[PDB]
Amino acid sequence: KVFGRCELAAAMKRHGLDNYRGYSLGNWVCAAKFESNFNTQATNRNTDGSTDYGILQINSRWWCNDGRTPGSRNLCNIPCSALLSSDITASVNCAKKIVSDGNGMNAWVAWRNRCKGTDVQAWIRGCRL
Ligand SMILES: [Cl-]
Ligand SMILES: [Cl-]
Ligand SMILES: [Cl-]
Repeated sequence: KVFGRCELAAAMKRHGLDNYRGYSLGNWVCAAKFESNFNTQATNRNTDGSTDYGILQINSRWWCNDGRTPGSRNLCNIPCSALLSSDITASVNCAKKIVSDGNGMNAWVAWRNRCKGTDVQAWIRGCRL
């Protein structure tokens, strides 16, 4: 599924991400835009042999099992395929574990480089929330 900006903001709000660990909804929408272009089916292979999955590009070395990442920790206890669903529940539940892990949203390279310290409220401007 390719989400619209306001559609995704509404879905993320219903799943409890607005101000989760102090990160306003715009931070999450900005992260999804630059990680996946709002596409739930996005995948990207890394040099270390791990793969990033879904709307928030969650990595197979630590967070999900894809059966081809040796030494996989599978901390969200989910097959990586579950993160590619039109239903973002699995991605949101796993993201809540990641953002609690100590480094907050710096875990997402695209958030640190393209969202952090910008006017992230712009990402939810015009939306009925
Ligand atoms: Cl915001
Ligand atoms: Cl959803
Ligand atoms: Cl933090």
